[PDB]
Amino acid sequence: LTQSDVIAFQKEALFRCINRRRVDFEALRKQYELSRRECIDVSRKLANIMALIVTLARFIETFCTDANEKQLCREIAQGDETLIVQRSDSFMKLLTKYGKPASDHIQELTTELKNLRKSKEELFYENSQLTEEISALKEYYTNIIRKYDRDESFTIKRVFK
Amino acid sequence: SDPSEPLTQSDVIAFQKEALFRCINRRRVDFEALRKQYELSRRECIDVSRKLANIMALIVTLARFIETFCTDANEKQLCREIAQGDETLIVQRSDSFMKLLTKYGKPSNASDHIQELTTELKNLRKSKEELFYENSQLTEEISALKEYYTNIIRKYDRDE
Amino acid sequence: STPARRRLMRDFKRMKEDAPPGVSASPLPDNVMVWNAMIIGLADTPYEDGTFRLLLEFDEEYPNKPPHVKFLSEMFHPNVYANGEICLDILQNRWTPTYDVASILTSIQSLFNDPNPASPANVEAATLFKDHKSQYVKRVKETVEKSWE
Repeated sequence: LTQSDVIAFQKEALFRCINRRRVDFEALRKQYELSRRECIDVSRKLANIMALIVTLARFIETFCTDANEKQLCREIAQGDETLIVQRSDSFMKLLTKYGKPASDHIQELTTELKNLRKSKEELFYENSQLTEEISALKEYYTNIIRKYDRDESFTIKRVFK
Repeated sequence: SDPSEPLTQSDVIAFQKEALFRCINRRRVDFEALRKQYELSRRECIDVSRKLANIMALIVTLARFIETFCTDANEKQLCREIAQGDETLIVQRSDSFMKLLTKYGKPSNASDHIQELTTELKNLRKSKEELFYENSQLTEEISALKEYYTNIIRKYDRDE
Repeated sequence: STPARRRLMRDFKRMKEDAPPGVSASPLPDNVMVWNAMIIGLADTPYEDGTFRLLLEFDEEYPNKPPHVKFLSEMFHPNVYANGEICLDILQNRWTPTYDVASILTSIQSLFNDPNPASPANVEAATLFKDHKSQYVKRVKETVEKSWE
């Protein structure tokens, strides 16, 4: 378990410990991949619904005459799960009110589209950088610990002076 | 064996055992760091799925309401189907549903063009939201790992 | 009896009074013309911490003729034929008699950290050494761990 104690264990068993750890590790990995596949699935699904909703909120905002109504739509469109679930009754009440079946507004929407496209690209880049950071970090920290174990190995000291 | 002494057969076995431990402790650290990333991703699955349950609830609500205003039967059927609260049908028909909301939720050519634009806005938002969720989880991962590794390293520092 | 067998004795003395770091070597207590050696792979080399066994076979043409050397432990190096033979320049065509066992083992150790894909003896090893460097490190690590048996 600690380095100093390794002298007392047997070599044939240390190999078995290594295989014990190798198989359990592949097991946890297959689990981890399962987990992540689920998280992305559900996160893409949730993304779609919230998008449908906040698109709706902004759409209907161009109609609400009351300043409470306008504030309602704006807050919802800020996209928070909680605040949406919690103000959904009033949101629906709003929707009941106004559903009973130019140029400057379309320019607004194209402006909306451009800024959102920028945001998406920004976030995609930042996603990538984060993956790289994770990689870098794991390599960095484990290198450091490997050194620490090499610095308290006395066998290393005598083999190498 | 004295540093100034041909290395003996006991010495070699000893070196190998400490090299074995080094390897064992390396795969052990790497394993428990995986343990932390895993526990984190399970917590995150719990949390996104609770949110998902809930906004889907709002979707079902929304789908029922629109159904009460549909003119054509294919529209009614889409709402009722979405309204069942199936988590896939809403991806597969997300566009058509958005178009229904902008079609009836409101009280020429411009109208149809705004429909297209708002659908596009939804899709982009979707993408932005996917990316935002992925990035949040990644940052959490980074934080989890940093906290993990730093404590081991600091446990070695307290070892002087 | 012969001068080759007392030169070998001189190398053996070197292997004790100034045994080079990370290597051991000793002829059979009966046969001096045959030596068990071993090398340890260096830090910050993909062969780090390995423990590779080596066999050296000597004839009466020593130190004029270098001995035959092969790893017994499984190996994965671009300058290593699958039978354990080595493609080192100071063994074939840059050998001098003033090189002893201690300088030979270490002239081999250097190959680990500094391979030579210029005279490749194991195709796969020199290949991954230029294509899938990570994967190459993986195979070398298998080598290292097996060497501890």
